[PDB]
Amino acid sequence: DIQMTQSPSSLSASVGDTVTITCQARHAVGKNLNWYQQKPGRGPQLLIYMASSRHSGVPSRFRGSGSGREFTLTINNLQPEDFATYSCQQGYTYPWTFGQGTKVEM
Amino acid sequence: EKLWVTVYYGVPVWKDAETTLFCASDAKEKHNVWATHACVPTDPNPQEVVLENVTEHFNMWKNNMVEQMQTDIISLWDQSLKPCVKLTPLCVTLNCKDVNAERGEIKNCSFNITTELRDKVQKVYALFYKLDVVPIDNNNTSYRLISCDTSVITQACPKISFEPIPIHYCAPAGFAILKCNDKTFNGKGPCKNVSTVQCTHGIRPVVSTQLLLNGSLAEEEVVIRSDNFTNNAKTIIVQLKESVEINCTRPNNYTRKSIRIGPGRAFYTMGEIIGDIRQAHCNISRAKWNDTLKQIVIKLREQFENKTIVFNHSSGGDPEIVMHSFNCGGEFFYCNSTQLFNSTWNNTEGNTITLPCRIKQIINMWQRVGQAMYAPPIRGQIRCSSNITGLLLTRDENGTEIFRPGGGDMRDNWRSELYKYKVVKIEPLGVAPTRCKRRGFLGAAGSTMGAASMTLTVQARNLLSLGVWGIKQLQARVLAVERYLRDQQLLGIWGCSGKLICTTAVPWNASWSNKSLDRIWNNMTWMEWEREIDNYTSEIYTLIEESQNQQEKNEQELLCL
Amino acid sequence: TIIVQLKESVEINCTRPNNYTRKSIRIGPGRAFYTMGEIIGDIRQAHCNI
Amino acid sequence: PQEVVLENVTEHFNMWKNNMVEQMQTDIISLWDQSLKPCVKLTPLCVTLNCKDVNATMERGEIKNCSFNITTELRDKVQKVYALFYKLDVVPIDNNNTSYRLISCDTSVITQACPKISFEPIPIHYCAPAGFAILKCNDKT
Amino acid sequence: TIIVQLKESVEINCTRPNNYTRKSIRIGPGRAFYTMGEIIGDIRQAHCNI
Amino acid sequence: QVQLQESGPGLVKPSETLSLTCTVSGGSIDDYFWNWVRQPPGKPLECIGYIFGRGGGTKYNPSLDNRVTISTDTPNQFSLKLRSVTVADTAIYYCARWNLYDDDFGYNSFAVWGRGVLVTV
Ligand SMILES: *[C@@H]1O[C@H](CO)[C@@H](O[C@@H]2O[C@H](CO)[C@@H](O)[C@H](O)[C@H]2NC(C)=O)[C@H](O)[C@H]1NC(C)=O
Ligand SMILES: *[C@@H]1O[C@H](CO)[C@@H](O[C@@H]2O[C@H](CO)[C@@H](O)[C@H](O)[C@H]2NC(C)=O)[C@H](O)[C@H]1NC(C)=O
Ligand SMILES: *[C@@H]1O[C@H](CO)[C@@H](O[C@@H]2O[C@H](CO)[C@@H](O)[C@H](O)[C@H]2NC(C)=O)[C@H](O)[C@H]1NC(C)=O
Ligand SMILES: *[C@@H]1O[C@H](CO)[C@@H](O)[C@H](O)[C@H]1NC(C)=O
Ligand SMILES: *[C@@H]1O[C@H](CO)[C@@H](O)[C@H](O)[C@H]1NC(C)=O
Ligand SMILES: *[C@@H]1O[C@H](CO)[C@@H](O)[C@H](O)[C@H]1NC(C)=O
Ligand SMILES: *[C@@H]1O[C@H](CO)[C@@H](O)[C@H](O)[C@H]1NC(C)=O
Ligand SMILES: *[C@@H]1O[C@H](CO)[C@@H](O)[C@H](O)[C@H]1NC(C)=O
Ligand SMILES: *[C@@H]1O[C@H](CO)[C@@H](O)[C@H](O)[C@H]1NC(C)=O
Ligand SMILES: *[C@@H]1O[C@H](CO)[C@@H](O)[C@H](O)[C@H]1NC(C)=O
Ligand SMILES: *[C@@H]1O[C@H](CO)[C@@H](O)[C@H](O)[C@H]1NC(C)=O
Ligand SMILES: *[C@@H]1O[C@H](CO)[C@@H](O)[C@H](O)[C@H]1NC(C)=O
Ligand SMILES: *[C@@H]1O[C@H](CO)[C@@H](O)[C@H](O)[C@H]1NC(C)=O
Ligand SMILES: *[C@@H]1O[C@H](CO)[C@@H](O)[C@H](O)[C@H]1NC(C)=O
Ligand SMILES: *[C@@H]1O[C@H](CO)[C@@H](O)[C@H](O)[C@H]1NC(C)=O
Ligand SMILES: *[C@@H]1O[C@H](CO)[C@@H](O)[C@H](O)[C@H]1NC(C)=O
Ligand SMILES: *[C@@H]1O[C@H](CO)[C@@H](O)[C@H](O)[C@H]1NC(C)=O
Ligand SMILES: *[C@@H]1O[C@H](CO)[C@@H](O)[C@H](O)[C@H]1NC(C)=O
Ligand SMILES: *[C@@H]1O[C@H](CO)[C@@H](O)[C@H](O)[C@H]1NC(C)=O
Ligand SMILES: *[C@@H]1O[C@H](CO)[C@@H](O)[C@H](O)[C@H]1NC(C)=O
Repeated sequence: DIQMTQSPSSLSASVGDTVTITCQARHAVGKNLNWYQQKPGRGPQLLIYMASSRHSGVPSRFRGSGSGREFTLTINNLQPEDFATYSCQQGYTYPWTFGQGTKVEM
Repeated sequence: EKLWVTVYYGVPVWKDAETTLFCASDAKEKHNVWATHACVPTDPNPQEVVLENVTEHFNMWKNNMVEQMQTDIISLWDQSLKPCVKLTPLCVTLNCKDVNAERGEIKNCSFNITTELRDKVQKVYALFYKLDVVPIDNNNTSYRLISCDTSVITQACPKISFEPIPIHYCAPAGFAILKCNDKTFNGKGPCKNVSTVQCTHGIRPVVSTQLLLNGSLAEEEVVIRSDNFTNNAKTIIVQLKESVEINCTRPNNYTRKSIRIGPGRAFYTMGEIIGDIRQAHCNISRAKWNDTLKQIVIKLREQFENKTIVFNHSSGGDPEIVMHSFNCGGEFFYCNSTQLFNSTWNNTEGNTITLPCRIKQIINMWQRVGQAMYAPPIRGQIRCSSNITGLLLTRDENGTEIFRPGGGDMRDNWRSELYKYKVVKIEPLGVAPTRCKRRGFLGAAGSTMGAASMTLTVQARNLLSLGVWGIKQLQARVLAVERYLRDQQLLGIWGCSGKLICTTAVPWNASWSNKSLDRIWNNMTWMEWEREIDNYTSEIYTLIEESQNQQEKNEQELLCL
Repeated sequence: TIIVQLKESVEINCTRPNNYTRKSIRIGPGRAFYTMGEIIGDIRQAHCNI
Repeated sequence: PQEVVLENVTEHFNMWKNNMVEQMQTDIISLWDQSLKPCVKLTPLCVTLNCKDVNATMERGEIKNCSFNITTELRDKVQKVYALFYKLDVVPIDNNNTSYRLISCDTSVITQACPKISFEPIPIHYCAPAGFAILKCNDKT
Repeated sequence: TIIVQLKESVEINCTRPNNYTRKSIRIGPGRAFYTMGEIIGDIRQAHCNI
Repeated sequence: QVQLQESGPGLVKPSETLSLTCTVSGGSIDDYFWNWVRQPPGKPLECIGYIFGRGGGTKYNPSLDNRVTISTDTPNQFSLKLRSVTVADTAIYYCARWNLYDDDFGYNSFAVWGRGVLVTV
């Protein structure tokens, strides 16, 4: 399979700051990357699909972009509802491997 | 003391910029996938003025030319396959049996084609490679094409050739290409020997993974280039001094049958086996590869300190990603490049490495999904004669560094070549103090203010002035004309109807630059001066416009009465 | 045609009450026909109130 | 915005000869076609539709349980599928039997609007090229 | 070819004396296929008079 | 408003068959891949498998030595069968909807996820 890694494994942030999460693929995946949000007691929610398109109803603040094996998710104007575990997933080859996950702390 | 603003048009100054370049093909038709017609004929002799005293900062890893090449090659690939047959009525359930001999790699598949005649159902037999055929049931004989259920499969026209041709990229009017002429250049950093070229050297757009085939070689030593060298997961492009040789052969002889799809459209497929079923055994001279690995691990020990370096094969997985992939002869190879990276260096059998390879016809190129290309088979043996030109290495903990054959999207196959070239936007307008009142292109760019102010003529003369490529070229030319008229209107509103050098008589304040004329018209390049007065450019420009033309115009209006 | 522009606007509220579900039927390789599914609830009519 | 009241000028306006209206018509048609171009064509769907009625300000006869035979991803295999259609999108055929078709598919290449495309109106400003201008009439009546 | 241009214009008048009906057909899944129907009148030859 | 609910036993001993059922509320099953995925504690999410539509082609994560079978039971319920379950298989199992079409939001992504059920061993 294609191994996916992301950085940092965890970071702390306050309300209003900008957060950047880098997802790195072991092999090129074109633009076929998705960004998911996970909260306790709730299933994962889709934030970004095809590495730059926001899903319907996602807040505008979430910005994600990249290509090849390199992608970055930038969350501007951090809100109290946006503290959650963010993960990146590929889409090229099956199984579509996920990633370790970055927990955003207060 | 009594200094006045003077406007100079044609200044050798530039800033980093991103634009679309014109593709040029060697003068030397074949319907080659990257269309010759789109690209203009190359100039018979290129001009390479050897800019002296100019030390520009280059960076391969932030270079819009590479992304522009990726977009252009994708567009040309799609356009070349646009009018070819689309294999829509071939998703039919295939009754497949193993070919009686490799074992199981080629499958004898029967299927019912329902042509556009619509009064017959023709049972036909064809051979398909195992990689393109997937089960659809617990029945061991029922299969389908691998990617025809989630994609539209476009058959490549057999008349399209995939032979690499050198492609140049040439600057449009208003821009320039600065080439780094150093010999040990590390990709990212200052370049001590810079020239200006109208077009780049011949670039073969060879498509391959884990390894760069054909192209230019290093002049001094094996060059290892990476952006950071420690973050990991950043392609470590390796350029070599001496080229190893990948002789590759597909022994099997095949016959190509055609099956009608519609009036004037045919599916080209594999008829039957002629001769024995052998395997594609790519042969690399072990001794030469030994030498190359030595000349690479030495440099890697130099860069990563004296650690043990282990060359491992890529991580296991599907063949397309893991295995190297040629573009030779019109048949897509996938070769198990494991024997080449199976060594621990630290600090005997055979003399030739035989890499087995599998041929695949249904492919997904440019890491895209939902689109797929079918390459029709070639009659006869295919005998490649390629040249090892470069490697792509990626890193993965007892003091040992693990390097694997990796890579990325095809952009990294061109950063290995377009590492000595940068695109720069030229802004010919500048201002300087004077005492008055009312070589080749950029050859004096590194010269002082004095004696560069005498060559504005050539820079001013040579700076300015169908289909998808057509629309992009039209937008580019219109933008260039816009820029030119921007400069001309700025000169007109400054009362410089037609004067490369036009004195203004506006007073030279001492809050802009306090330096005297001797220290302003010598001891500095135009670059340092333009940077110096950058903040005041708007203010100065305003003063050249408002304070004079208006007043001079009113005065002349009041002179005839 | 006679075009009448008014001093003040008239509010119009339109409701489609009937609750709907979307079913997707594949047409071809990656082409979907997005269409009606099961109807949830009773079958009332869509009305505009002025 | 840059607006400049022109004093002492009185100008004759005539909307019924206003080329901007036709230009906006061309703009809207071209936008509609551009938006619908990269979307699904429903040509493979236009088949003999054997459709019954749905039993429930109640409706009567408007929604129809409409079935048809479609090809799956294997081409040769056929599958029977159903969907609900309004009365207006369906046309009877073969006199008074239950066979129907889709209105206008006898002569038009029925295109599906992509669900991700929004039809929400957004204000559009029209701006003239430099060297031209737009005169606005400010008389209240 | 010896192209010939004429001083005066000769007159050619041509008609087909048939009455027909456009019989739309629907052979497959797709837009309908138009074709001829029935000869309402008799079968007569189309002629060009000089 | 498509919602997915997993159900099944919360404790299965080693080596029997683990059986889970995902029920689709709101809408009936349609032509999107329906996928079983899991998250073991301390591990990334791992795809288990998928089935297309109401009975049809399937695919399964190759690195499970064919221990997994997925099938559709009811027009709004599908199920996961995982044989020879071991202690390493403890995880939170999710059922998800994977889109095939680029004309809708969430192309090639798990647009719809269920709540998820924790299965231990
Ligand atoms: C700087 O680069 C220039 C251009 O590449 C070099 O000039 C070339 O030198 C070679 C030496 O064999 C000549 O054959 C070429 O004709 C020269 N080219 C041009 C355009 O003049 C120059 O040698 C380099 N200087 C250094 C490294 O000091
Ligand atoms: C692929 O299979 C077909 C049918 O299974 C083979 O076609 C037969 O080939 C034999 C060879 O002796 C002929 O005698 C028969 O007349 C052929 N049958 C038909 C129906 O055409 C074909 O040879 C197979 N190809 C390979 C390479 O094994
Ligand atoms: C539309 O008609 C279809 C049959 O063409 C109905 O589908 C049946 O629905 C019932 C509901 O209880 C199921 O039990 C059956 O298994 C379905 N049969 C099929 C698909 O062959 C559908 O219910 C009808 N819809 C409406 C709104 O009346
Ligand atoms: C269609 O293919 C099937 C495969 O089982 C075969 O039995 C049948 O004869 C074929 N039909 C025709 C008309 O060739
Ligand atoms: C290289 O990556 C490391 C990762 O920790 C980072 O700290 C460092 O700043 C990077 N260096 C450069 C020159 O980008
Ligand atoms: C293909 O034909 C050539 C004819 O010269 C022959 O040398 C070669 O061996 C054939 N291939 C095989 C696999 O027999
Ligand atoms: C590759 O090496 C094998 C070793 O047996 C030999 O048979 C074969 O002819 C070689 N091929 C080429 C193209 O040199
Ligand atoms: C590769 O082919 C060339 C053709 O000229 C030949 O000279 C050379 O010996 C071959 N290399 C190997 C390693 O067999
Ligand atoms: C890396 O190479 C070592 C031997 O040097 C081997 O034991 C190990 O399995 C390799 N790792 C892989 C292929 O992941
Ligand atoms: C390459 O060959 C080696 C031989 O040991 C094998 O283990 C490996 O799986 C092969 N690689 C691929 C990608 O098939
Ligand atoms: C790698 O080298 C070792 C030691 O020589 C050998 O046993 C092993 O077979 C090699 N790997 C392959 C794939 O040939
Ligand atoms: C060079 O290749 C030989 C066989 O030709 C092999 O024994 C040797 O180990 C290789 N060299 C090094 C430095 O590993
Ligand atoms: C490949 O290398 C050989 C080495 O002699 C050289 O003659 C030949 O020109 C090279 N081919 C290309 C395409 O660079
Ligand atoms: C010439 O420029 C250099 C670079 O800034 C500076 O050190 C030097 O003093 C300048 N000369 C004079 C006379 O100011
Ligand atoms: C000009 O602006 C730049 C913006 O970065 C600033 O650093 C610099 O100090 C300014 N220089 C002046 C006002 O001389
Ligand atoms: C619209 O008018 C009807 C009249 O019967 C009423 O029942 C309904 O509540 C009204 N709807 C709204 C949204 O006001
Ligand atoms: C077409 O659908 C009708 C539904 O009434 C059914 O009777 C018939 O068998 C279907 N035909 C095919 C070829 O599936
Ligand atoms: C041709 O037939 C049509 C049929 O509707 C009829 O109305 C019409 O009068 C006929 N024309 C002539 C010239 O006979
Ligand atoms: C052509 O000439 C014939 C001679 O019989 C006559 O009957 C017919 O009406 C003429 N047609 C026209 C269109 O004048
Ligand atoms: C429409 O159906 C959904 C199904 O979840 C439900 O939540 C909603 O309340 C329904 N509408 C009304 C008006 O009750």
